[PDB]
Amino acid sequence: ATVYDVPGDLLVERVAQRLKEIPEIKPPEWAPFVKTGRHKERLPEQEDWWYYRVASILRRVYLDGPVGIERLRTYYGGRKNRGHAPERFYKAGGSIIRKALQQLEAAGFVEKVPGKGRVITPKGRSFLDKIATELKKELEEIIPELKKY
Amino acid sequence: DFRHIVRVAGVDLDGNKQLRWALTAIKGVGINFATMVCRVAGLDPFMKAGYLTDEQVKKIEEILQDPVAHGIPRWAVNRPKDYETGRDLHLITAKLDMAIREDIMRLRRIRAYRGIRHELGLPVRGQRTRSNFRRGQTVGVSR
Amino acid sequence: KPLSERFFIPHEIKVMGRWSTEDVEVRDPSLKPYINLEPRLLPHTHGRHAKKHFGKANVHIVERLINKIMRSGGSHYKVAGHFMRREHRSLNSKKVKAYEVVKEAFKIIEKRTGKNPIQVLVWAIENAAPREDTTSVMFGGIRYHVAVDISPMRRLDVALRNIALGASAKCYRTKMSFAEALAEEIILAANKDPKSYAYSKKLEIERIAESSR
Amino acid sequence: MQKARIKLASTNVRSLEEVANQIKQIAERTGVRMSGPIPLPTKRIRIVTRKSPDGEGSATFDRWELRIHKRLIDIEADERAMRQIMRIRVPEDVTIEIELI
Amino acid sequence: EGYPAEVIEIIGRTGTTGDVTQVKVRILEGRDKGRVIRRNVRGPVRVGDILILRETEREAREIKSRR
Amino acid sequence: RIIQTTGKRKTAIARAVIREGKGRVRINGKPVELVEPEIARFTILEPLILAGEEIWNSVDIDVKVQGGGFMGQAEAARIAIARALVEWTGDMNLKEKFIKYDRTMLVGDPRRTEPHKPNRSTKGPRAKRQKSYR
Amino acid sequence: CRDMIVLPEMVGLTIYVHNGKEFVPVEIKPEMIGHYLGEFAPTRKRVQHGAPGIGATRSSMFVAVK
RNA sequence: AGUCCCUCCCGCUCGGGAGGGAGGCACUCUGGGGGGACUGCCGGCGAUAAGCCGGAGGAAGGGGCGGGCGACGGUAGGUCAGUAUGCCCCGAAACCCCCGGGCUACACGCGCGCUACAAUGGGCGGGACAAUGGGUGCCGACCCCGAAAGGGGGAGGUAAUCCCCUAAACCCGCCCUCAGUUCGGAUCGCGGGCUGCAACUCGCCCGCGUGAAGCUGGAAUCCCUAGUACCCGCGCGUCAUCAUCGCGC
Ligand SMILES: [Mg+2]
Ligand SMILES: [Mg+2]
Ligand SMILES: [Mg+2]
Ligand SMILES: [Mg+2]
Ligand SMILES: [Mg+2]
Repeated sequence: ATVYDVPGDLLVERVAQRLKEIPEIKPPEWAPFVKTGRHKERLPEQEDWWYYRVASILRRVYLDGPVGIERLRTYYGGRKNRGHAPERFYKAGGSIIRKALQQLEAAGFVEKVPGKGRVITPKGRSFLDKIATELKKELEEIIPELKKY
Repeated sequence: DFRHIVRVAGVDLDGNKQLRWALTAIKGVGINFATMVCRVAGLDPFMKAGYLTDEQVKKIEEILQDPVAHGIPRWAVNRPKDYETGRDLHLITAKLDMAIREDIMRLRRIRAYRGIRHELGLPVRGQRTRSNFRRGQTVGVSR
Repeated sequence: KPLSERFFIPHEIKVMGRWSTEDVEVRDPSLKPYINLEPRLLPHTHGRHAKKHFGKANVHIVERLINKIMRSGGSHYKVAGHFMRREHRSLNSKKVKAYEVVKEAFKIIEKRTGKNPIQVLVWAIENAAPREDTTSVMFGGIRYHVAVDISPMRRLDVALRNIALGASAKCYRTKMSFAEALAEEIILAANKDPKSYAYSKKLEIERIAESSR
Repeated sequence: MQKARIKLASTNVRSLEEVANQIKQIAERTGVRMSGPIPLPTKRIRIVTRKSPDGEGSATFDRWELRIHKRLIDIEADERAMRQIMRIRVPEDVTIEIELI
Repeated sequence: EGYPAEVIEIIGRTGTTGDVTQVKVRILEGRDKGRVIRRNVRGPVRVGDILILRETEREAREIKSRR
Repeated sequence: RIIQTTGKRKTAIARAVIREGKGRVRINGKPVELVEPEIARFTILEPLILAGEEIWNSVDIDVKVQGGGFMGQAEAARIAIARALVEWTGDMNLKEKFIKYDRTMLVGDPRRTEPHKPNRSTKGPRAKRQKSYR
Repeated sequence: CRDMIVLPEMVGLTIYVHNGKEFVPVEIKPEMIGHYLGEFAPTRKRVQHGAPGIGATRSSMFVAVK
């Protein structure tokens, strides 16, 4: 099976786990002091908020192909609570994402297609589909209708 | 080992709350500055505040008294570039309101435009006042 | 929450895939031809019935209930005390949240009594629907309050509406939730207890309806 | 060959079809293939304005609108026809542009 | 306490503001069980309905020649 | 052999393809069994449950949708799937049950929004401002 | 030019500004550098209030205009 | 979509999936031309006429639904401060330019709105799906510096091609548990930026800190009949910068 065969959140939770063992992924020097975008109010709460971001970034260039930094900032934006005035949509920062992509490049999972963004490698597809299959081999016990495909 | 009331640099803080909110009470430490110091000190922001042994209180008091030298960066500090010396400082309860008060007196001396508004208790940042800011009491004509 | 219930696939055309309205039995001959109980797996009709006179006769009772909780509360007429204008945090169009609270409501009802939740509901909507009213009829120059009789359809409407408003006032600025306050109302009305709101309103209508015949 | 590409665009709809059929027929009479007039999306420019000079009275508005119909024709290049489409003499409210690929 | 009655014919709209309807019912179980009387109802009514009433003797006042 | 049908529902189009298989059905690549807003998952399983677990196990369908929202594409899927099932099996004692349960499963919905008008013009065609005497 | 930024040259002397109708002296001292020149020459006379008149309230609007 | 090659992934492959490139207008789409609905067909009122009720078959039914087009006249209604214009005053000025101030002043009465008074919720991490429109004095993909506002480079676009443009309410998981609170974010201190010939009077944007009234609203009064009211976001206009507004989706 592939990543098209399970819900997103379960797969991301399971991916972020094995991700903690790649020596290239490691949080920068200003990770404990940063909120993720001008539209938030408080800092992230868990301690491994890094690995979830990175793991959501893999699955995001798997099934999105050539995608660029200024397009991963529209995805990670939200609605702002700006006092006595109505709400409004805003983009996100840049550093937390650029570092993620450079670290995944150094790991060996993505690559810089010139002029058109970044795409995923064969190593990355193996990485992601192995985990997708590992998970689904147990989501069919309690859901006996996936057994077909 | 459990306790009910602890104190760090003046204001005393509850003991049944999480550590990051227990520090909010200290005038001079919001919520986003508390997460930071709890992380830098080396202990969780979710532990019950009553479980704070006292050497850790010593650690926290150290940090709150010159946080720039322990990792707290100088873009997240109560006041940078002190008007008397370019050092970057973070003040708390007693020292705070006095610093603001003298920063107001300084504008009262030279008789600026932003000092006279502070004098007469009016807006300061360019609002309009035909319609709002009615901090007074009604006036009548005839009936 | 458990992944077996989060992912739920039916294999029978029942109500919500859980409960079957094959044995429920309506007592009142008046309200029998208006309380529909056909198979109708999913309760959603996309508002086609509100175009045709007496269209709402053939609409499943569970949908008539779910629609009468998609509202903010009491917005120009106090209910047991105060207004309860709650705008921008009311569920006016959010049918998903409505369907969810009613699902959990039934899951609680089925546990504390032990009957097909729709049988308990169809008991609640008869011990709460009154059949006398009042009006003013002008006659030759003047009017005066007189008593009249309520047709069945309007009985049913008033019944469901009062159940709604009864549950929607104990979840207000109080620790109790909304799905469980929709149960502490049906278990009461279906038992004729005074502590209810739907039943008490029936009694205090019929009183000042009889006292001026 | 080199598949000339002609682009007509005008505001009167009728006075476009006639030059279209001229091109179609000219192509047909001689020996050449052609891709019939491919309609492209209309571009309608819209201008909302108030209605009264002063400011008294209720507020009532206008909706002026101008529509521009386009087409597109693909054709080969034969001087017998490449020339034959030069004496075509378009009307004055039509635009034509020719270019090869 | 329980007397039902089965509408057979509508007569028109009374009411200070067009609210109530006069209608000729037929009782079906109890003291009369067959008599025909005239009553005012609030709400909408078709023919063949089943009202529930509580007296079986009130006989609402005649309407203005039905128009 | 293959069939393919359509369904539109207030700016949402759906293209379906039906053919023999093991009884699975995809939507944009998702398996039908995994659709999160349960009220939108029970909405596209009504044709495939009103036909029985016998016909539902001899076909494969695979639709594609675009436009609208999570509930204006579920209904497009349902219309296309009903119109496909009523041709593969090609009977009429099943087409009948697709008119007693819900007539629109085959005729679709002809309703669209309505333009706005100038008194607020950002709230709707008939909602206005608040009058002010005195 | 009320826009001029006070600088360590001007500390000590006393220059003028133009507050709309007249030139008003501003004896420059330290602790002014950084501020704007026109910041010290106010421009609207402080307001002191008389008494409401015919129209200040709905009780004296039509009972006067006949 | 159905065929044909090549590359790459998974239970190691029988089966399933993702990209390319060759070919085709099947389906969607764009837009020119025709068809379709007429009280036409049955039953009942009314005369047997005008017409009105109910039922079929139908994608649609009884002006099919929503808009454009406002008669003769009146209102001594508004506009001479959009242009045109008669009479009377200015005519070295009440004409024409330039610098600085005001229209942004604040014991107070009122009209229209925005945010809240919390659980029919607040925060943190993940997962979903739009349409109208606009761009050469301009729209900026992609790469790299910055914690954030932003900065240095810079393909492709005179347009169904390139760009604005992976919307929010919605769902799953964890913290809070009925408190002036993890509700509410006015008011103020310090530091970093953008547009501009010029940001004090009086522009907009970011980070840390302080944390006011407010616990559902008296007599009164407003808008709405179906894809309509309510709830949530988006695009043009005005524009060197600034949308709690107008007009559309
Ligand atoms: Mg006039
Ligand atoms: Mg006049
Ligand atoms: Mg003004
Ligand atoms: Mg808050
Ligand atoms: Mg300024």
